[PDB]
Amino acid sequence: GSNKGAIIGLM
Repeated sequence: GSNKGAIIGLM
């Protein structure tokens, strides 16, 4: 989806 797994870069 919204690259949530990447959102970690700025949760």
